[PDB]
Amino acid sequence: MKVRASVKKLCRNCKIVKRDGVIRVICSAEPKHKQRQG
Amino acid sequence: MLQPKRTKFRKMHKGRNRGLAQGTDVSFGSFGLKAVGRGRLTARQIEAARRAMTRAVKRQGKIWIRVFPDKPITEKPLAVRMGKGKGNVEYWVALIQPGKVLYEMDGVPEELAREAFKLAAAKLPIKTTFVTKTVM
Amino acid sequence: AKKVQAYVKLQVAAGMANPSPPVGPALGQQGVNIMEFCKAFNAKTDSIEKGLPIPVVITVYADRSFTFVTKTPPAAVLLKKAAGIKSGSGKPNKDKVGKISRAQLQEIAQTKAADMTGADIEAMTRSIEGTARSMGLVVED
Amino acid sequence: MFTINAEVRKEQGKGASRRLRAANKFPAIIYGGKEAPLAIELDHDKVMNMQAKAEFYSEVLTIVVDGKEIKVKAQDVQRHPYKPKLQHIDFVRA
RNA sequence: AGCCAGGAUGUUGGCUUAGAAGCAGCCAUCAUUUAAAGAAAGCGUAAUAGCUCACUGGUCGAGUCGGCCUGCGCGGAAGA
Ligand SMILES: [Mg+2]
Ligand SMILES: [Mg+2]
Ligand SMILES: [Mg+2]
Ligand SMILES: [Mg+2]
Ligand SMILES: [Zn+2]
Repeated sequence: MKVRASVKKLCRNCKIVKRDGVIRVICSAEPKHKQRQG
Repeated sequence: MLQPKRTKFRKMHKGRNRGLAQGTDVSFGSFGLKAVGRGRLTARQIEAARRAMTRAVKRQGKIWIRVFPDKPITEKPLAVRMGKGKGNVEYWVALIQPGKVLYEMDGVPEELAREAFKLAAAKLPIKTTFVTKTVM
Repeated sequence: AKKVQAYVKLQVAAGMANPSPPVGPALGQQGVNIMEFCKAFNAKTDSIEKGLPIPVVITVYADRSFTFVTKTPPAAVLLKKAAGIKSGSGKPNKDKVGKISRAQLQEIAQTKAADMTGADIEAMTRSIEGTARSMGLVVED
Repeated sequence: MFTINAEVRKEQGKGASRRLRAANKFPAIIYGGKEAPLAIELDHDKVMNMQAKAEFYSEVLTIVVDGKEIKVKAQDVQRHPYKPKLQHIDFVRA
């Protein structure tokens, strides 16, 4: 996954979710979109 | 890269940048990008942002730049004592107060003026906001 | 009309049957023959004319060859011989390039006894008007 | 058709007018005609939303101060330097 | 919001196409049957494509969408 200050939906399948205290991007169509920490 | 073509004097006192801005209304185009904070825009900065916005609208619409450098900044290089005369002018900046309309644009759909203004702001050292023209 | 079961479309003209250069190995590989594009192909190709592009069904199941009743030619195929250039585009939207009028192709597509949409034949009339405009011509309608 | 409610101002000056905007009200003024001008306080959101509409600046609007009705036209407006807000309006008795 | 349907016809679109059939290309962006369906949404075939979408029927049955002024927080945050 890509970890960095600004995380962002990259596509219609990207979702945003808070797990523990952390903003995370789950995408259901594209592993390269999975992000952490922003 | 904007800068005076000529000037009465080479160097300026540092001065302070108090006060609120003077050109505060979108007064040429249909949309403006406005200074919300206080700071200095440099020529390179003014130009980087310009480039950003100009390419966003491809060859379309029109653009005014409401701000112009005109303030010469000096610096002393590495390995130099304090004193021994004021340093060399390295660049120019424009003093910015909250309220300044910086760029204005026209001849494009709002959303595009927004996209373009966004992109340009990312190059700027001070917070900005999208403004529209008003009656009165 | 039912669902999926064999059908393609990749040829050059009714006057070049079964060919190899434009197509070749990709004209018979699944219950279809590079040698049998004439016995049902020419089941009415020669009779009428050899000078109009037309693709056609395949309908296969597992029966030796294939059963494919043919039908009509396109409408940009009838702008090379009946309404202008054999090229087409040129510089499509740079200047008007070439031109057509309403008398032209009205009958050269009012033929269609095996295709077209809309009972009104003043309409599926104008349906073939654009196939002379995806190339960017002029309207003498 | 545009109807703006408005008390007259018991105070004046920087201090009073800043206090004003701190309470989401904002000062304005009416002049023109032969009467003395009238120093007014307007609600912010109400007037603000209203002047989003172009006709606000063309039409005669009516200002209700103390049940009395004054008919005016927008004359000049001072806007906030970078916030979508209103600092002061000039109304002409017309 | 979800689930069931459809997603068509000039047109496999003419095209500096070897092959494109919506696809880096090509240029414009029209026009038929319809409830609506884009010469265009897509991962993407040797070319057919097979498969979900933009849009519209049905089902359901009461709320739903996201900008504005704002209070307080969250990430951004590595050292002997
Ligand atoms: Mg854990
Ligand atoms: Mg004081
Ligand atoms: Mg629904
Ligand atoms: Mg923080
Ligand atoms: Zn994604």
